[PDB]
Amino acid sequence: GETTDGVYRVMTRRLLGSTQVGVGVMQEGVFHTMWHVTKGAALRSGEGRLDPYWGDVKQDLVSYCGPWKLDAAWDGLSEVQLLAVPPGERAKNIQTLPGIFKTKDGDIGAVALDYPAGTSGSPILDKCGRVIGLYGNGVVIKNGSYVSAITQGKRE
Amino acid sequence: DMYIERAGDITWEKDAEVTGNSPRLDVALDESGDFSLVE
Ligand SMILES: Cn1cc(C(F)(F)F)nc1[C@H]1CCCNC1
Repeated sequence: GETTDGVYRVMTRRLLGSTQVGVGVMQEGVFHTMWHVTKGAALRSGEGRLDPYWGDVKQDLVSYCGPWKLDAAWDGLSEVQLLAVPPGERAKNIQTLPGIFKTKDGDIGAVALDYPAGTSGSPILDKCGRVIGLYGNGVVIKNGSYVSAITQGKRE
Repeated sequence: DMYIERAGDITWEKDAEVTGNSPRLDVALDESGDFSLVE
């Protein structure tokens, strides 16, 4: 099917009508998404099939057709862009200065932007257009607002 | 049975809408991939 680089919606017809369960990034022949979007299930691209290749529930990431390819990192200083792909709506870029998730195992960038659950997997980009992580695994803070980690995998 | 549909190119867009704050939070990540606030 379509193997062109870019951002894609992850759809399903199992529920009422056609429902968007998430989003992903096709790069260097590999499809990258968050684990909670597909639960590791196989995907269809037109008449072709994409099989999972690597996945990890704790990182909440999965790659199809090959190993994880995305290796850019947030520089810790600059604004970034969430290329949000909401259900039933056109892809749109939102610029923001990330906050920080402080963990016992190090610091991670975080974006304080709230979109429907089906937007999970939308890429976060640097000024060179490189994908520095995926949106959709986060927390609800004291205010009640939503903050997503900038989740990035490892390129072997 | 899930399927994928192209939604666009991945590019930085000049003069995009600028919003969102930058909170600094202490968080924990459990074995199930769920983040929680550490207080
Ligand atoms: C963006 N997102 C992802 C998910 C999750 F399903 F947990 F994966 N939930 C949200 C948002 C949806 C709107 C309300 N706040 C949370």
